[PDB]
Amino acid sequence: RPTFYRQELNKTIWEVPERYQNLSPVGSGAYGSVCAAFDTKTGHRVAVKKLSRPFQSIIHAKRTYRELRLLKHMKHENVIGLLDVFTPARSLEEFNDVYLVTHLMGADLNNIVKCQKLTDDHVQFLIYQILRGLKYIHSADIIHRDLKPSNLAVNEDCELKILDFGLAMTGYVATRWYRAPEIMLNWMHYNQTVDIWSVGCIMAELLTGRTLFPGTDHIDQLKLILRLVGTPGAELLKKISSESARNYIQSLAQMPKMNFANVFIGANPLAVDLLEKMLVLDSDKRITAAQALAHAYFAQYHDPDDEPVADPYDQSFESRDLLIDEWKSLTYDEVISFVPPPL
Repeated sequence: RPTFYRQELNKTIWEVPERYQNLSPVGSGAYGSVCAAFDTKTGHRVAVKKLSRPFQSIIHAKRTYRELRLLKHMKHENVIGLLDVFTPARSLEEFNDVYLVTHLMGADLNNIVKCQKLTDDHVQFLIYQILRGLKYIHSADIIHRDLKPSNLAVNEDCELKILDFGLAMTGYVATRWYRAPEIMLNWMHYNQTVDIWSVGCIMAELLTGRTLFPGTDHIDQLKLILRLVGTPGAELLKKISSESARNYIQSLAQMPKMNFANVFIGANPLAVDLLEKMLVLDSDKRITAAQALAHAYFAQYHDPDDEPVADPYDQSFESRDLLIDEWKSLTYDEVISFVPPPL
C-alpha cells in the first residue's frame, strides 16, 4: 500500500498516493471531479478522476463496476487505458471512493475539424486509427455506442485515442448527429455496426468540414439520413420490430440512394467508396471495422500484423442480479487486484 496524502482543493477532498503531485482542478460534474497531476512514477501528466458517489444505487454501483472492468480490459494504442485505480480505504468496510487515473488528454478531434476541412492524407490516418481501435473493441464484443469527435483524443502528431465509451439527445444537438438511425429511433436490437455508422459520419465531416446529418430533432435527422442513403426497402422493413415505426417509414415518399460523388465533391474516389460502405441503412450490410482496414483507402497504413485483437472479455455480469454491496465488493476486488501496465 502506498502512502496517501490528503487535501482539499476547490472544496473537494483528494486523498491520493504520494506519487501523484501538483494536483490542479480541471473539472467537476455529475459523474466526477478531475484534477490534472504529475505522476512521479511514470513521468506522465495524468488525469485523476474521483468518482462522485459511485455506490449510491444499484444502477450506479453496477455502472462503476462496468466502467472499471472495461477500462481494466482495454490495452491498445488507439483506445483509452487505465494507468491506475486506487482507494484510500484500508478495508472493504470503509470503501467508498474510487479514483481512476489515465493519460491527460489535450485536444479532441473537434478542435482539429472545427477549424477546417482536412487534407486527404490526414483523413486517411485519422480514420485508420479509429478503425484500428474499433477492430480491437469489437473483437471483444464491446459496442462503443457514442463515437463522435469529442470522444476522440488527438495529439500534435495526429495520434488518436477512442474515449468515453457509452456505458449506459433532444433537438439541435451534436451528440445525436453521429448515431445510427436504428439506435436513434429504437427500431431494433442493434449491432456493433452502429459504431461504423458513426465513423462514416465523422469521416464525412473531416472531408467536408461540415456535419453530415445536423438534424434539428430526431425526425428532421432521419429525413436528412434517408435523403442521402435512400428509404428502406422491404428487406429492411421486415427487421424493424415496431409496427408503428414501420407505418411511419411507409408514410414517407420513397427516395433513391444519392450519388455520393456528387455529395462529397472532389474527394478521393476511394474515400467516396468507403463512405458508401459505412453509410448503409441496413446495419447487416455495413462494412465491419476489420474489413474497412483492408480497404484501398488505407493502403498507406494497413498492416494486418499490426492491428491486434483483444483478449476475450467476460461480460456475464451484465445479466447478474446483485445487491449494492455485492457490486461494491466486486468493484473493490477489481481495484485491489489492479496490475499496472509496463513503463
